[PDB]
Amino acid sequence: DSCIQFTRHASDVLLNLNRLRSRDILTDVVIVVSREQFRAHKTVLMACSGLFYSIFTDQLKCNLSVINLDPEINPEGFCILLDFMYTSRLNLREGNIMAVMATAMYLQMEHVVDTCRKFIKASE
Amino acid sequence: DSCIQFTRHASDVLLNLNRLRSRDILTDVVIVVSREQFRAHKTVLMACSGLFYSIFTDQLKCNLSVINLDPEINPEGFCILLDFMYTSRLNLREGNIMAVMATAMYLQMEHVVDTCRKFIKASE
Amino acid sequence: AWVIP
Amino acid sequence: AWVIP
Ligand SMILES: Cn1c(=O)n(C)c2cc(Nc3ncccc3C#N)ccc21
Ligand SMILES: Cn1c(=O)n(C)c2cc(Nc3ncccc3C#N)ccc21
Repeated sequence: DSCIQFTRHASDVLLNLNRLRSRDILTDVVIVVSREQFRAHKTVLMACSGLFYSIFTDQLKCNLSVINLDPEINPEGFCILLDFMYTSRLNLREGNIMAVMATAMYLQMEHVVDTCRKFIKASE
Repeated sequence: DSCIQFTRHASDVLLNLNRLRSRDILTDVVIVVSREQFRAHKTVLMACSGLFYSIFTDQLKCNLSVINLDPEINPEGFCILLDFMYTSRLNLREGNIMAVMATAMYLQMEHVVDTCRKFIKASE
Repeated sequence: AWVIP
Repeated sequence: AWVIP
């Protein structure tokens, strides 16, 4: 059931979590990507990525405040995906699609990998 | 903007955060309401409530792992609102609307107070 | 907004 | 799902 639903609720929650990230409020992890640092909320990362879900459900790794990703990872690709996690918007361009796809495969972001493969197949 | 958007992203993030709450994964606060305890994620509470936003942006209160609410607050009303925070769905019924509205006013959940006032005005 | 889910 | 925002 006898529920009502607020259509904009989930997107408003995301917008507010992105504002907390922008102001560095309650961020609890630093992700390091080829010497560049990105602050974030562990719960948002886990909710969006198979890799972060595996890391932060691990009894040892859940205690870490700094996570280093493989240095071959493209930090612009990571930044594009982190923005997607917090906004639902993916800035996919001809010049970044290969890097974004590789990063999404590494992060285990299935829907993102799916859309990249579709855009690449349409280009060929 | 040159973005694409994943329609279900924000609701999938909420569904996953609700699954973390159900499994007690990375919950970082206990809310106590008339001797009943509710575990949650501070960031989700802040994103949904003016009261929790004020508490967890305070330099002293942000360190607390237990928050006691006014004991006059109805814990069923709180539980209904916590479920709304994590699902966008509000279980509003004739038998709980007055308690839900009072709790939403206390929590500073403006859109919820708005819909309660509308349903009450339609009933009179 | 409010709708029927 | 993927759409134009
Ligand atoms: C493979 N993969 C993927 O594409 N996304 C978007 C994923 C998200 C999560 N996480 C969760 N799944 C179930 C319950 C809770 C969470 C959280 N937080 C794990 C794997 C994912
Ligand atoms: C009065 N009120 C209300 O109805 N909702 C749903 C509210 C949410 C928040 N929170 C935020 N606002 C701006 C930036 C970040 C956050 C977070 N987290 C504060 C007051 C609210």
